[PDB]
Amino acid sequence: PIRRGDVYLADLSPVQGSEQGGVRPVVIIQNDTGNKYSPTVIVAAITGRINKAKIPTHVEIEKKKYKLDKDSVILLEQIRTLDKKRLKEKLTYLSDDKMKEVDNALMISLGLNA
Amino acid sequence: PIRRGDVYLADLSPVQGSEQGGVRPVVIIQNDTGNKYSPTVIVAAITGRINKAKIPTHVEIEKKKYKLDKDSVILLEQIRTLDKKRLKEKLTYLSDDKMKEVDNALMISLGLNA
DNA sequence: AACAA
DNA sequence: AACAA
Ligand SMILES: [Cl-]
Ligand SMILES: [Cl-]
Repeated sequence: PIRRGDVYLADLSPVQGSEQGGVRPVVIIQNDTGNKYSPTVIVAAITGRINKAKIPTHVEIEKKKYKLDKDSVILLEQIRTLDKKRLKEKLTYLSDDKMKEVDNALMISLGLNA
Repeated sequence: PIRRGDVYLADLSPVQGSEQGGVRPVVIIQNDTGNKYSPTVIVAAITGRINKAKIPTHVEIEKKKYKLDKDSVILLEQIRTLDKKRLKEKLTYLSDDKMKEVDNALMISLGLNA
């Protein structure tokens, strides 16, 4: 089963302009009912560049706690609906506390917090 | 200026699987601070198929009220970060009341309503 | 297992 | 100015 908070490897290419491209981890952010029934999921891109602009839609995840290659950043300004066929290996899954930070960053990203 | 609630024509192709494809209207759902400063926006796809599965992430918009070709549906389960270069003509913009419905549907889509 | 408030 | 809870 695909669950919200799961992290999968996925290929985001091809892309245009400053849409996040390439093969990378992505975190599932769609609700679990959609994750059960739909052929598609919604994800946010993850990157290993810790020197990006300091944007309020960024959430850090630590290499130690998760089975990561390096300290990474979830980009809640870089969100895609992907067909499940794009999802390859499940790499890890985020903690409840970390997902609360993701939820907050999504509220900001999408202007839902008024 | 690109504003949240604006509707633009955009080309979503190429896509994979059941990711929404093709040239179609899209609604800006990213916050207005990002819309000012970022080269990218976040959008939801719009479709003219009023016979889709009845999903709680769907929000109807009426042909009369907006300058539309036909009664349409906003698919809050089909959301993309797009480079602004993808945005062509501004077709219309949604009312405050309609955007409240969009906000609610996004909360559902992304499981933010617990 | 990129670049760009 | 598609298909698929
Ligand atoms: Cl390009
Ligand atoms: Cl395909």
